Amino acid sequence: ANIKSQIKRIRTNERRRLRNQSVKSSLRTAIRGFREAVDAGDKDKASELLHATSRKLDKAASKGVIHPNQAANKKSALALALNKL
Amino acid sequence: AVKIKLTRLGKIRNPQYRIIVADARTRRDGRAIEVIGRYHPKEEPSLIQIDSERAQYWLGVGAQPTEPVLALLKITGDWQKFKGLPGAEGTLKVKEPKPSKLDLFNAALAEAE
Amino acid sequence: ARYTGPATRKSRRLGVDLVGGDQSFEKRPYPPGQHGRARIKESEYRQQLQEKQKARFSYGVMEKQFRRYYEEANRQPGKTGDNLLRILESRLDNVVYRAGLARTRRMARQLVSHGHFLVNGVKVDIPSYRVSQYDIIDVKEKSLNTLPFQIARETAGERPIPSWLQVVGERQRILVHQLPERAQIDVPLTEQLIVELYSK
Amino acid sequence: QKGPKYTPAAEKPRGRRKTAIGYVVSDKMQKTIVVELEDRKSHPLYGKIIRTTKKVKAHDENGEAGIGDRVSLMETRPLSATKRWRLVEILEKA
RNA sequence: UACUCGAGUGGCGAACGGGUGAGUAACACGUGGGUGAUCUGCCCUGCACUUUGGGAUAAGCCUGGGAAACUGGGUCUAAUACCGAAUACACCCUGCUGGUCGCAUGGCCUGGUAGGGGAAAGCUUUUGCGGUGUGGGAUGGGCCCGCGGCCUAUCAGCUUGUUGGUGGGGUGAUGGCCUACCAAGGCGACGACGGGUAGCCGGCCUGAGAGGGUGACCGGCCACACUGGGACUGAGAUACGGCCCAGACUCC
Repeated sequence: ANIKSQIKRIRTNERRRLRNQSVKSSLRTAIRGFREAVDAGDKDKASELLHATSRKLDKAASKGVIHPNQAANKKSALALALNKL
Repeated sequence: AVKIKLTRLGKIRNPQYRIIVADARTRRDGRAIEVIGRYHPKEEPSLIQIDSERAQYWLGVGAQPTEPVLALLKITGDWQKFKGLPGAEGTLKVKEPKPSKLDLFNAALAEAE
Repeated sequence: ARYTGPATRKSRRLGVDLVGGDQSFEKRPYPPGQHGRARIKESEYRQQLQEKQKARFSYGVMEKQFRRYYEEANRQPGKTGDNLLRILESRLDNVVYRAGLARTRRMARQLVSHGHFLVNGVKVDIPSYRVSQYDIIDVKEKSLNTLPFQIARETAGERPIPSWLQVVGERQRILVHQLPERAQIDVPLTEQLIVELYSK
Repeated sequence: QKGPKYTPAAEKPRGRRKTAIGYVVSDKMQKTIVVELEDRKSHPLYGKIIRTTKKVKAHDENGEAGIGDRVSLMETRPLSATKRWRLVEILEKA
């Protein structure tokens, strides 16, 4: 940290990492909730919260937190698991 | 961004440029895509020559000229052709042809005899 | 760099008169030195070497320059000896000497070096300039009236000029048609030995 | 003066893929076989024609090829490690 | 006052350009292909938009801790900073289903249909600049492969995620890349595994040529930034003048 703009970048990078970490952890928690629900085997709850988790995946990819293709992969795996079970 | 640039050539005192198409991130003497023309500012009419067809293609694709390249393009009328304000006007001032060696030969023969 | 030492000395050693009209060569035809009278064993390297010495010491060129000229001529499509002689005869100093304005090659060298000449309107003061086809060589005004140049130009009844050179006006104008061929160089000595030496 | 909303993609000739012909010498895996290729390369200096052999591991879904068969293959995207080849059709069986 | 502008918030840049050749015998490099297995800010060109709401904080003012580096608390303020929602139906998934081309997975017709869903931002009146989704270009890449270029068996066996299959995970992408189970395989005298050395090339020097030596300048790639690990931000990171940790050294 010798030059001015790069110090400012240190600060902004820390802020951005905090925000992205929060979003990623929220997505992770929702995915785990679905995974537990489906492994338990309640198709109703699985669908009602799969809709929610899919919205979260898309609107997390919309903020640039994760890549659109990764969001698509995750939705695909989620829906395939529910449909199969 | 893909841009139209100039690259230095020639010796120490006299620069001689190639009108070039390259990426903005490349170095000045770096790798090129297409050699489109040339520019010798070290001459009295400042020789300029350019491939009109390739210039028009690259401009249509989205290339961005640098300031000297834009000045050259305006001189040779290809910028004016691309946009359409006056039309393709040739403002080029061609090198004045030099009298032929054989013609001076015969004139000297006549004068001395 | 030029060579300043005595000239009849090298003609003495090399067995051929170079300037042409001196008396020292005739009154002393043998090679110089204490042991210039000694009988000398023959050698093909001696022959080929002395041949180059005659060529270079007649024209004034140095070894590096002459080697570069030889490489150029060997690169040329013609016979190497012919290309050699025509290249060394394309020099401005040689052309000036051949047109008669210089009583000798040293005269031509100095008179070109001090910028008394001009080819196609540009002040050329370098002796190793190579004259091309269709060149017009004139003199400048300051040198036109100077006493030695005037003497040489007014008394110029010596050795005839060749075909490709032509002096045409009383202002001492030079005009050239073509690069000479082996008949028109007509300098002494031989080219095959010159070529073989550098082929060694 | 209003144009189309959708611009069709540009037509490109689909790429040529390398083809291989060989003999099956290990049909002892699952869905994968091992096949060699022949070639005749002149020596870089001496010039004598030299044959060399290259072992290649292919993927056949159905396991239809026995050991010692003249087979054809084509290049494919990686299916695993060491597996860039596929069985198209068993050209000559033995 | 806002002409102007220190410090500050916010954008873009900082990954380019410049340096060195330590390491690396390797798809690192050269050449030629593939991607029906893939990403790409700014630039160009079409289409559709750019609606509505909300909380906070830097800076400032007051105060504390500290030798310093720096840092804690209160109060206060703005946005193209941040965060909700409406619409998009061109996009992403899931289900059903047609045609067509194949090079098998499969691709292409913005296929058709049903269900769920995915955004935006304003400033300036002056040659006026921007914002979002999406179709298409150009550019810059990623990954895989054939072939080519050192010495040494007084280095003969090596390998257990090692070789392959299935389900999951992961990635931009395929793939033991990772993981669980199952099978016992895979590489080796056309020199595996070891040891020594070395950045690679376009080129340079020599030679009649083949060949031998070499990689100074200039140019293209690759690797690295005191040593050794690691990730974050970002379109893009060996992140030289960025961050974290452990070391050796220098200084307060």
